[PDB]
Amino acid sequence: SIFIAAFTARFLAFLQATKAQQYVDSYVQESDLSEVTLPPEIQYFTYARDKWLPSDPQIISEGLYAIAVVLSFSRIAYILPANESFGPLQISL
Amino acid sequence: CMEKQRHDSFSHSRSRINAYKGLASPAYLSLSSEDPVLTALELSNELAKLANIEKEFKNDYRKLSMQCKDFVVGVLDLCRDSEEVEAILNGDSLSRVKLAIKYEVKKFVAHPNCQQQLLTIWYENLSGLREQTIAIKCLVVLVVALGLPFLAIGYWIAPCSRLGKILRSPFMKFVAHAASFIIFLGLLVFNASDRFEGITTLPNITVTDYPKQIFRVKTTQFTWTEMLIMVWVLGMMWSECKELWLEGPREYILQLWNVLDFGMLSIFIAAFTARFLAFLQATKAQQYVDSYVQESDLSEVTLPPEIQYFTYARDKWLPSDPQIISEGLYAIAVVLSFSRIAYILPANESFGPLQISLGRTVKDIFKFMVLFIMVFFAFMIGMFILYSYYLGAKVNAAFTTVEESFKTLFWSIFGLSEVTSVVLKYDHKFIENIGYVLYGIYNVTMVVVLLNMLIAMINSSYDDSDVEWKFARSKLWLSYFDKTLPPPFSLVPQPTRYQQIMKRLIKRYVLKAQVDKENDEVNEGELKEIKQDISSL
Amino acid sequence: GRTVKDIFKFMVLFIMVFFAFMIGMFILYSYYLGAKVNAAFTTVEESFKTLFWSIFGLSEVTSVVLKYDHKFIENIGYVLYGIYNVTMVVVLLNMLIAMINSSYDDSDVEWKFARSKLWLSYFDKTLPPPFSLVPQPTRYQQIMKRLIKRYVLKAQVDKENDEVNEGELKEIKQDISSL
Amino acid sequence: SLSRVKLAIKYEVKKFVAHPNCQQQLLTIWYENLSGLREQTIAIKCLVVLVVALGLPFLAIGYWIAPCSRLGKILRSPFM
Ligand SMILES: CC(C)CCC[C@@H](C)[C@H]1CC[C@H]2[C@@H]3CC=C4C[C@@H](OC(=O)CCC(=O)O)CC[C@]4(C)[C@H]3CC[C@]12C
Ligand SMILES: CC(C)CCC[C@@H](C)[C@H]1CC[C@H]2[C@@H]3CC=C4C[C@@H](OC(=O)CCC(=O)O)CC[C@]4(C)[C@H]3CC[C@]12C
Ligand SMILES: CC(C)CCC[C@@H](C)[C@H]1CC[C@H]2[C@@H]3CC=C4C[C@@H](OC(=O)CCC(=O)O)CC[C@]4(C)[C@H]3CC[C@]12C
Ligand SMILES: CC(C)CCC[C@@H](C)[C@H]1CC[C@H]2[C@@H]3CC=C4C[C@@H](OC(=O)CCC(=O)O)CC[C@]4(C)[C@H]3CC[C@]12C
Ligand SMILES: [Zn+2]
Repeated sequence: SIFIAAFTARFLAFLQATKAQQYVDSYVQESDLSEVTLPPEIQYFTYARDKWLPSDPQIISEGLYAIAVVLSFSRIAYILPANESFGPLQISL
Repeated sequence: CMEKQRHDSFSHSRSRINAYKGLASPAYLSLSSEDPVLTALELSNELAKLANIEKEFKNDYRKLSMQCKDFVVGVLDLCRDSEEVEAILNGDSLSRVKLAIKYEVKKFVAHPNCQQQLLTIWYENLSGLREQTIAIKCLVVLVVALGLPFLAIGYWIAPCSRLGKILRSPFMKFVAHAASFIIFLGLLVFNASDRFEGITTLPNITVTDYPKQIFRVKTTQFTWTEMLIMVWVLGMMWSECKELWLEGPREYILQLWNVLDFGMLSIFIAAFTARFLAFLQATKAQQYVDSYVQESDLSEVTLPPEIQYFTYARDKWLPSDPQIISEGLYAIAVVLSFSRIAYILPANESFGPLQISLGRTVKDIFKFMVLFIMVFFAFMIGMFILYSYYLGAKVNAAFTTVEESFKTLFWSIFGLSEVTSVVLKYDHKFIENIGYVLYGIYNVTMVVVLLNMLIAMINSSYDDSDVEWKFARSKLWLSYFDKTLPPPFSLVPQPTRYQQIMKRLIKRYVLKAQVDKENDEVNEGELKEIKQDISSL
Repeated sequence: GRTVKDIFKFMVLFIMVFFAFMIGMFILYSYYLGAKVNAAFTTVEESFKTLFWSIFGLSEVTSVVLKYDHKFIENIGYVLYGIYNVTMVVVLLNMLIAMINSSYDDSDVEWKFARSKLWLSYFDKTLPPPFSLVPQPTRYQQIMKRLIKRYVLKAQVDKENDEVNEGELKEIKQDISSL
Repeated sequence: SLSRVKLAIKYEVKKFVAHPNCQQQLLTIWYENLSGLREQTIAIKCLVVLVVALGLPFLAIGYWIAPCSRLGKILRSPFM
């Protein structure tokens, strides 16, 4: 559920970003987007990591993703019983 | 065997166990064939190998091998004469003692009947040196170490001399090797002399004896003691190769301690191979300056860019210079060099059993070390992933790279790392607070694994302690029985009389075993006899 | 006191491992006296200081970094120092385990023997050190014989009380053989 | 089907499951369709894990034809 929560936030960020991408090509016509003064909502997605909101879906995604990777290696507990040397070692743990 | 294996394999294993239980019976062992102690030792070894192979009835085969070991030690124990002891320790050179060491029969080697035969061989040609205090023997080691070269040249005339017999004794061989090793460690310490109180000049300054020379030739030349260390290292490397050829490459890598020792000398060779390479290039530039450019002082000369490189100081040296490769490998070797005391500490009485407990815990740590690695690698990857996108945003570059994540997590085990590695300069609390949660989870986990490691080792601990040290020291003794000079000085080029003793001892074992069986059955046997008397009358 | 005696044996071992890295670490960094940020392993006296306080964790981990771009020297310093730290934990853990095993009314009698030595020093030291500057067999042989008879009797009694069944069964068998 | 072994696991009768009479019946089921792989060293089994990991996709597509194939029986063993 943490892993799903990591990618659900990631997928949500994809929908909004391509929405702003669909806006720029549709209405504002220029060779370079930098010289354009975009609408404040559309111009938000042109910002870097510095200007991102604290509760951005991508930030929610990255933290949940890292937690999942920490828990992912906890699945070795399903395999260590078979090993003879590491078998009883796990039981005491 | 295949037909028996096809159906009812459980009964097949049960039959094999029963047959070996019959073979490993003390009664059958004693009455089965001549020389039952050798038969018992071989059968015990076979049972131990089968216990390794089966991995299902391991306790049964360990019990049977224990029965064989008990029979061997019991047959040895009943000896009351030295001739019986000699016959048991070697059949028709300690033949049986060496074969018992190979088969891990520790109670046989450590038995008081067996030890007293080894000490007489060990302390040969010198009787009064066994009664000396440890300080006097320490004084002897100091005396031998100081006067080692003087007696070495006298070894050529030693075979005619009386003092050669004293030198050739196993204890004087051990003293020679212990004194020789002290000398080698002294050489490394003495090779670091004049830097005990620091270097005298800063690395930014180039100092040369005469202006025409190149600076690198001054630094890369071999001093007299450093040539003496290479000869010491070459002698040890020659000895290792000879043992490798005789024993074979497969058996050589089997011992983990042997792998540790061989790599140590290969490190030392790797240290001086890089050092020698730097000497060749430096003198090449030295040969260039005197040959072509003619001046009184080399400083005023604008040299070719290749030749002018070797005139630089430590500052301008390349990162992968052969001398830098040499220095790091050399330091590693010195750390491993003091690990050779493990060959000498078994002899010491006070430090003997101390070492045995040290080795036992190290074996357990490797198992936890693998577990420590798995938990370590979990957060190492986990923490590295989270912070890899805040390389410039983080105040401290701790988890920015996978190499950096390994460093900060390892030193956290010893508490040498900071807790401010999980804070950001951006206003992203979700990323930062999750970093606290994971790092706090990691720290509690390593304590749990360390605490579990401490508890498991204590349980693994439990005259069993005493006999295991005497078995380790006995292996040390037997290496010197049949290695004359130290490695530095090694470069110069009707039944029988036996079958009567065995029969007498085996009769004694059968009698005592029957006596101890019937002495435990005095009441049961007597009550049956009187009942038959009542039935008769 | 009992643990202190054991520590001395490990203290010698602690010294041998300590002196191994003390010489090993000192050799590596003695040529970067000015290049190192912290003069930790520049001298053999300095190498003894930084390694000793590491046992109590009072020393830094930045003692193995250089201001020169020589990673081979620096990374080897990390490897040795990390190897040293794991080793001292192993020796300390082994020290803790060995002491626990060495522990085992034996505990009670050993204290009373130590206190009894303290008592007997005062039986036959009058004033404190500050104030000390001013200047037929026998009646015995009857008791011993009576006690030794008691010991032989009880030892025979305890031996025969443990052998009541064995002795009785032998006597009845002789009766059967007689008749 | 080990009717009583499963019922003993549920009821925590550890000495019944771990008895040498009981274990040897389980290992024969575990190491089925491959006899020589029980006698291999742990490194060889580690090599087998490395071999299987690298060639896992190639044998996966062969599982459709495996029921007719002999190598499908090896794949379907509990150890594999
Ligand atoms: C049995 C299975 C299907 C349970 C799976 C549960 C998830 C489908 C739910 C539970 C918690 C939910 C998450 C709670 C927190 C967030 C943060 C949220 O971030 C924001 O939208 C705020 C920023 C913004 O968009 O303005 C994005 C949705 C997400 C991932 C939610 C997505 C849907 C989640 C993962
Ligand atoms: C690069 C490494 C140092 C980082 C950590 C990786 C480990 C967490 C992974 C990688 C390979 C894995 C190993 C691959 C091989 C096996 C075989 C398997 O054990 C057995 O062979 C069972 C015994 C049997 O077959 O009868 C599972 C444990 C183990 C050691 C695995 C344990 C987890 C390991 C060590
Ligand atoms: C059984 C015995 C004989 C094994 C001994 C192995 C050595 C002879 C080999 C193994 C690794 C080799 C070393 C690998 C690394 C280096 C670094 C290398 O440094 C460089 O030459 C790069 C810098 C430069 O010269 O431009 C010098 C050779 C050296 C010491 C090699 C020398 C030869 C070594 C020590
Ligand atoms: C300057 C010191 C404090 C730094 C560390 C040096 C030690 C690692 C070396 C130097 C002298 C060595 C000792 C010299 C004398 C001996 C005799 C020898 O032990 C025996 O006497 C064996 C018993 C016997 O002879 O029957 C080997 C251990 C020991 C203590 C050596 C152990 C290793 C020692 C202490
Ligand atoms: Zn056969």
